[PDB]
Amino acid sequence: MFDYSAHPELLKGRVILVTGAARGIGAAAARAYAAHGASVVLLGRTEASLAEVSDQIKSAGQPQPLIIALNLENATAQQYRELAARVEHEFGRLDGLLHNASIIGPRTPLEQLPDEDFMQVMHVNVNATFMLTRALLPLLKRSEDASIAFTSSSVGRKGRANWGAYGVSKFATEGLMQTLADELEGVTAVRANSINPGATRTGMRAAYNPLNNPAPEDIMPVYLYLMGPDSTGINGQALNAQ
Amino acid sequence: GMFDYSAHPELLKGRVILVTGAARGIGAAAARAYAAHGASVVLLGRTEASLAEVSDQIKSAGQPQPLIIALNLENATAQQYRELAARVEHEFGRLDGLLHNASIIGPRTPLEQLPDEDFMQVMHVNVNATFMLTRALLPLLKRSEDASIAFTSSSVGRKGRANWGAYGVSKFATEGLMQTLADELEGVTAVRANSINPGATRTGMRAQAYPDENPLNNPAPEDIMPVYLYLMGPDSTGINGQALNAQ
Ligand SMILES: [Cl-]
Ligand code: NA
Ligand code: NA
Ligand code: NA
Ligand code: NA
Repeated sequence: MFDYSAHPELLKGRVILVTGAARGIGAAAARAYAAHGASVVLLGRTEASLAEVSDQIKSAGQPQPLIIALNLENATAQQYRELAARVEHEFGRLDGLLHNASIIGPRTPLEQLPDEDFMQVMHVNVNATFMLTRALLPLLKRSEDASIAFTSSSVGRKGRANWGAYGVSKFATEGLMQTLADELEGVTAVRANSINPGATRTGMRAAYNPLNNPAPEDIMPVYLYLMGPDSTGINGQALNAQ
Repeated sequence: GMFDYSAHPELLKGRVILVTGAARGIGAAAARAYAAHGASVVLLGRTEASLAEVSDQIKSAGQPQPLIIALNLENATAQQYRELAARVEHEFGRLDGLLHNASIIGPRTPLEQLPDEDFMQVMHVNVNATFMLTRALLPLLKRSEDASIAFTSSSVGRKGRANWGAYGVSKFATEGLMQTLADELEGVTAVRANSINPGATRTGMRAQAYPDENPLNNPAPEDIMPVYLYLMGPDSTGINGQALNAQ
């Protein structure tokens, strides 16, 4: 487990956007970020899907998170632009971006993976991720201390049979993070890094018993770390949660 | 250093090898080298006129008439890839080698300024098309006694660098694709999959990527062929999943 304990006000005055916030790891990140003082912006397919996590953040005592609905599989460049303008309109600032959303697609050998499935996984996991980062980079580059975290996987770092487009999309994600990190270095106050969450007790991981994995809630040290002031200067890193 | 392999003039006798982006540069050099080492070559490129020179060169060296296939990577669908495979199957009944050489660079701007559609088109051409072509040809490659797929990569597909736009990203995906497929092919087929970083060459694509570099600094693509020949011939049987360098 990554070793870091966050102060209850670690992220105060910071605005952080989380994609895939409805369930699983994204949901735990939205909650933990809100619990540590950050104003959180939640991305998901429908308001309905973000209602429970939002009710949780509100029950805990934080103001209604900003909810933005987007179909990552469909969303156009213009939609990401409109999303960024919403964050600008509300906050004038973005300090954090957690790229958590992605789909696995079929787990079949490449020879059997339909072309349309390969394309859709690449679009959701890579294209949408790029378009979202591009739209938000002006806002992040205004911040005094901003952080971008991409989610990867062991199969994004060493290719394994029957992971279809998922492993390939996670390689692409690492290459995107490394490219971005090299552009940000020194000349901006933005950092870019990847997080391998490892095995978690989520619907998504239950892929690959389940009792052997921690709750996503419990893999939050590295997530809190990258979004707060203690990771200033840490850039271009592929890190592990566990 | 230059990959250490010398290829005997009949090294590739008995082999049918498809080369993408065959019209010029590294693709043309590989097509010419494979034919010169005894292979039957299938030339893939955008237009007949673009492929005439390389086809003519191969015929004249006496090697003889290669198969020419036209395809538009930005908009070819499974129908086009299926028909390509059917043509290869009709003529040869198999494929012994597949050199994925075609790719595009896109803009080399910072990511912040990289237009969305340019990013997606680079990803489509360099990755989606490479996958669909691979998938259409795998059954043919599997009919070979000893088959080899080589993906083209780049130093920036292995360690990311500023202002490579979608190009570095696409080559990271390429290495991912190669590794995944190698793991699926290993021990249960006679097909290997590896990647090649060609390094710097004296081509129009290198000049596009480095607008201020003088091409005189770079070797001719025909001089970087040792790894290209190695991977396609029997001396590389059992080499699978590896990220190799031409230079
Ligand atoms: Cl050229
Ligand atoms: Na929810
Ligand atoms: Na199709
Ligand atoms: Na383009
Ligand atoms: Na196909």
